[PDB]
Amino acid sequence: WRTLVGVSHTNEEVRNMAEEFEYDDEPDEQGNPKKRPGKLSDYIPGPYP
Amino acid sequence: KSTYRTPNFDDVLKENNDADKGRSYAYFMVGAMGLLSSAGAKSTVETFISSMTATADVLAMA
Repeated sequence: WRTLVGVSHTNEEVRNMAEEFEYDDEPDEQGNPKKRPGKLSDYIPGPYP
Repeated sequence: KSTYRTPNFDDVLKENNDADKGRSYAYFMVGAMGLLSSAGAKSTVETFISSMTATADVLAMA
């Protein structure tokens, strides 16, 4: 996501684009899986698992 | 032919042989070489050294 900033989009625009997807996070204090919205350091996700 | 008779060098010689003028001309052409080569050496060592600095992905996690 960070490679689109300053090339075809604005920083504030790419952040909104990434936040519409979900990524695996660190497990909580009990060890269960968690999810979080995307960041600029993430990669563009694909349609199939 | 006597060895005291030097051959003809007329068509390769300068018609005005000045020491100061003819030396400044030659040293200015080697200084131009040494100026550009010294500039190109800086761009070579900088290219290799800078590749050892933090990558794009590492810098994203600061």
